[PDB]
Amino acid sequence: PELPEVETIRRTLLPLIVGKTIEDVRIFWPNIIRHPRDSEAFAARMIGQTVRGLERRGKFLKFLLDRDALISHLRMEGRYAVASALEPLEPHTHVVFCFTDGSELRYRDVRKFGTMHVYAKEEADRRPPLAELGPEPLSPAFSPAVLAERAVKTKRSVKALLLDCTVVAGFGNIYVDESLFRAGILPGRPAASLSSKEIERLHEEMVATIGEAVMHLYVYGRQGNPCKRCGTPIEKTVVAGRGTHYCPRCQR
DNA sequence: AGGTAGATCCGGAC
DNA sequence: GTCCGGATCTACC
Ligand SMILES: [Zn+2]
Repeated sequence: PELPEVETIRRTLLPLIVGKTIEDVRIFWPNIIRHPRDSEAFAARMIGQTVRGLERRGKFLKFLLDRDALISHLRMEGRYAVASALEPLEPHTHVVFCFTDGSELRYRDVRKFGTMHVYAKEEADRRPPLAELGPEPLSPAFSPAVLAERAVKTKRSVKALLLDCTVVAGFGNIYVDESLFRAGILPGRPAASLSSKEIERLHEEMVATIGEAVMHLYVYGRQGNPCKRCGTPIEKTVVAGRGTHYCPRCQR
């Protein structure tokens, strides 16, 4: 899921688990657990804590418990659900948190790409995976100025810059391509080649694009179809190592 | 010193 | 087999 969906999960999941106390933690794919490295220590420390809140930073969900924070990333296909311990488990369930009330928070992920880190709360923001996370795209801390500073100092493409989690938090591939199209900027453009007028326009389109979503598509996945604004066929290439879509006529 | 590219994980799809 | 992907983490200057 992308940032908008993660924000929806955060909002909808909180009420389904707030106030429940963990009685057991079962792990069926140890590799999801990144800290503590030992999945048995991860399970043991969570036992007995009550869920007090659920926040989001970028695409990471931060579960707040009594003493610890559990930081989770669903990557492309992870998903959470709350259900009864009496019912059979859905396929690909790799981590289950069993609550004292007989309900469970289940983590499912066909690809097994997601990650979980648990740290004492006061420490989570200073450790991986949250440590060097950049500003939320919809916050005043993400400004044209901040984008300009980062763009000027690198030799990488504008796309590579926007995908960098230390530049802006959790702005995905789809939003990068749609934002560049709305701003009229080619994805393969060196970040340092953007003018301040372009940087400002890029910043505004990033905010409206992700803002509209959190609250169809022009180019993402529309390879070979006509551009919705000019009819020119949308092209797809590899930029910054990822599938990249753009209109050759409208983006410069 | 520290940017930055390359490697990495995993299992559907084509 | 091959491709693909977020955010590390490793290694090359
Ligand atoms: Zn166009």
